[PDB]
Amino acid sequence: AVEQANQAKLQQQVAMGLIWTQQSGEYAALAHQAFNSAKMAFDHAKAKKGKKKAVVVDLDETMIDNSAYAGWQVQSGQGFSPKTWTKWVDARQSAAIPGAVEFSNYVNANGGTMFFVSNRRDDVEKAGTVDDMKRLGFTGVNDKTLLLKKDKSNKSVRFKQVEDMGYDIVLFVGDNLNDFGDATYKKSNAERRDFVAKNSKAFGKKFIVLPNTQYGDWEGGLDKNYFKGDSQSKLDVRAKAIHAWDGKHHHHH
Amino acid sequence: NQQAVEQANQAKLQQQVAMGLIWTQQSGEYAALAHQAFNSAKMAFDHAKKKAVVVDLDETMIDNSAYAGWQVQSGQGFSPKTWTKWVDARQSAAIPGAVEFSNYVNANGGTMFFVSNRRDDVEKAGTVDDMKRLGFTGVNDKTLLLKKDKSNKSVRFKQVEDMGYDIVLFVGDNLNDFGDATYKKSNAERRDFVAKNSKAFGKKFIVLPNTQYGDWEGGLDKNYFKGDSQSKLDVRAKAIHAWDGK
Repeated sequence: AVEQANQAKLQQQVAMGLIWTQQSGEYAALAHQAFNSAKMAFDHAKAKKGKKKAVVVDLDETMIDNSAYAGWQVQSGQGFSPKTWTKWVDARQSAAIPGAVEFSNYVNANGGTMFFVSNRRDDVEKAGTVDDMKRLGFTGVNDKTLLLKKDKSNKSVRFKQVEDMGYDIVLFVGDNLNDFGDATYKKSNAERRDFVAKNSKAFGKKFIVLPNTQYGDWEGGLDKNYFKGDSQSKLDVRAKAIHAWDGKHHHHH
Repeated sequence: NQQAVEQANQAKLQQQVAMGLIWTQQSGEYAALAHQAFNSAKMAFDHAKKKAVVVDLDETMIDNSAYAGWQVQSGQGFSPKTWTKWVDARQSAAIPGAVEFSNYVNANGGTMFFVSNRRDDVEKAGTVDDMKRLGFTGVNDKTLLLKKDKSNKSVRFKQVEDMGYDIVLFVGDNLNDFGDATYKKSNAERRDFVAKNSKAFGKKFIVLPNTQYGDWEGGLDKNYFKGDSQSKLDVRAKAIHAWDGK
């Protein structure tokens, strides 16, 4: 009873970010800004001698738009679960992020190969993923280039798989810092910020970022045991995460 | 009673921004997006052929997220009175990359102009002090164009040009920061502007994320700010598109 009321409370907190993502011209413009940068970076990159030129991207909230699942969460008050996420994947309703299809198709048509390394499940989420990408017009999605999740959520193993196929990964695109390598994997937000500061020049050059205000490993990054707590535990952790002005508060008749 | 009802609803309106504010304040992702923007801007500036760069301040070069945090905690919505108190509290922070970019422009053949909707009359002093503290060079009576009678920036922009400048680059978190084309328009219209100008972004128009506030809020409905908090909740609810779960 209480736990479900709190779970619903957890979903309501994403509503403004979600509205901004679904409705703002600002979000669409950040998407294009990302892909304009990616195109420029790609055009200027050279693959190592003897290597094939590759670009690696994430799918969810990078090339593909699952914001309708987040909407379902807000409305239903239910948190994420593997079972309902698979159901969403199967409803085959993903949209294209602005700029994504053009960039991806540009790469495959202009001297490079796109790889789609994603944490949708290779075991029950491939079918739906393949159908939506075909519908949206992404070229070059096959057994070679679509690397879905097996046993690990970190992407280094899959990235190395791509390289071992004879490719030089010249560019990485994503909404999660883990989409740029394992450096940030399972780290706290403060640590992930450190990684950013130390690599500040890389972004918009080798690492291309898309905004995702609904979910991600910045959520896990809030506390080492964030997901081991119940919904009240999560609410407390979230509240603690905010920094607030004191308000600058004498008066009487 | 009405008072309690409005208070509960205003609090509800603030709870809805929590995750975006947390993302903004905590995520490495947000910081990387700021650097992506400022890296893009440096490149664009270096290439552009007197040279000026126009930028917004709040949520572009300086970080007022502590004010949004105060809103969430106190359940209070925005008001001009408390905003001015925040500006006077002189606690604004630098957005990542912002100081380096701005000082880079000013020391490398360009002039920075800061066109901002902080009020010229009562928010200039706090603005000047925070920018000196953060290390922003070149902030003066000529380069700091604060708000007078109008929220749109096309008039201040033109003032820049009439001083004999070519504005080669615009930076901002609000589409209005790129000219009046989006001013007072719906989100749908603003999104069409984006599509029609898609190739501009990261080249002449540099975007910073702001999921806390903006004219994307007003763009939800022509009478968004005419209604009470309950009506805002309804508009906000209606703005979300949702999988049916089946």
